[PDB]
Amino acid sequence: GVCPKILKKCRRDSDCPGACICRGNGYCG
Repeated sequence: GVCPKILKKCRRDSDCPGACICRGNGYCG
């Protein structure tokens, strides 16, 4: 897997695609 280079908002890791996790700014990384 891999996390895409997008700026996607999130509440938690379940909102984030591929291997992305939710970061402290409220976006996937």
